[PDB]
Amino acid sequence: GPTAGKIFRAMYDYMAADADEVSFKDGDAIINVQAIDEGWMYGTVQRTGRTGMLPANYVEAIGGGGITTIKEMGRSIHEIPR
Amino acid sequence: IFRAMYDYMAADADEVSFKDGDAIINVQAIDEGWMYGTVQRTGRTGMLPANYVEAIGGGGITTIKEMGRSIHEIPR
Amino acid sequence: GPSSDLYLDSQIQFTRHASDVLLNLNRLRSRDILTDVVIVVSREQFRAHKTVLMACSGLFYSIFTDQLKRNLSVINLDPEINPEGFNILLDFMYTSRLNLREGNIMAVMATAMYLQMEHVVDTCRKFIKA
Amino acid sequence: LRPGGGDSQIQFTRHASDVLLNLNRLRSRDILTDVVIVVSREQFRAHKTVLMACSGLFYSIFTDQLKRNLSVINLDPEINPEGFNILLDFMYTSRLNLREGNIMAVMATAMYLQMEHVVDTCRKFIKAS
Ligand code: NA
Repeated sequence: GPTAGKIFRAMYDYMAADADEVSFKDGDAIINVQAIDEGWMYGTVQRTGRTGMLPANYVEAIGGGGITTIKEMGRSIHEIPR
Repeated sequence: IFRAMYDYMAADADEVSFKDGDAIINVQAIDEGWMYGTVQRTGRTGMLPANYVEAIGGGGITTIKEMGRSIHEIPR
Repeated sequence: GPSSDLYLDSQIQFTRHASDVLLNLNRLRSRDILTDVVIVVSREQFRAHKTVLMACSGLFYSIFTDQLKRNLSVINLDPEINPEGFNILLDFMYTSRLNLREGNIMAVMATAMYLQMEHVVDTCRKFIKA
Repeated sequence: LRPGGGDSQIQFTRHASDVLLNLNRLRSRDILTDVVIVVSREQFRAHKTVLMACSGLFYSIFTDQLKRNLSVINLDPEINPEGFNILLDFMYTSRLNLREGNIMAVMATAMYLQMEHVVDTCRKFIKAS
């Protein structure tokens, strides 16, 4: 069945420093990530379709299960007698 | 006011139907078997059997629910 | 083996926990357990927990965080304070219920003003004009 | 609206939660805390009244005539401090913060503290029945 996943999103603007890097803007989806290693990742900026190397410290991961709140309405603790 | 003690289904259009626990208001005795009043939940007014309702005694205290903050907040 | 029946971060919020705690604090007060202060109001004495008093009252918060009164297990209120009004407010602190029998609203409001319990004062203002 | 005569009771529906929040604020600021609980390498400041309100074990300790005035209590050596911290936070916030990696420790600590309703809630969380 479907599972909780995680995606990657740029946090800051970046201009590529070489032909193997890609430029992106704050908020860009970074998709089909092939690897993350030592401050660099290889991925596709979805808005432009360009694929290459990105500085990993410019992108954040979003997703997973989060923290789910469950409500319990029963008595929580012992009652001290009167 | 009066409170219904049982469910009742109107037998004709001049009777009212109601459920156990309904409040019946503006009540009037027609005879010692029958009353005329309004079912507050539905707004319907008509005849109902007297033995199906009980008068609620007066003089109770009033309970008021206050949902706002009750006390000062101690800062962190 | 049999089925484990185990579900392969959660926050469980106990919606009546705070009211259960406060009830038990009032049960402790009724049995005089861990009470650490007596409040003296004219000829009348009321034992309580400092932490509950300071949670509810600006006046008691100032008293129990005043370094000069750190050692005090007896607190004397101003002689103008009505002990019946104080008892009503103390019961409110420990129960969430403010008892307003006929004719008592001004004494309760005045007690709440002295105790610097402004949300209670505001509720009394609404009450008295309705 | 109300009659000009007669008696009234105002019920403050969020008072208890407002009190508990203020008790937690006093704890966070170390105001009127009167006990330290030691759990392996870790120490936790608290108010005895809140502990007694929430735990059968602490209720028994602090109503014992010859233990009421202890100010430092070591728990048994198997007690896990992460579990204890989670339970202490619950006492002061009504929120029991669980992970699959620490739910067993929370449950074991709640059993030790005699917090049976919390144990019961943990049982339901872990296992269908
Ligand atoms: Na600690």
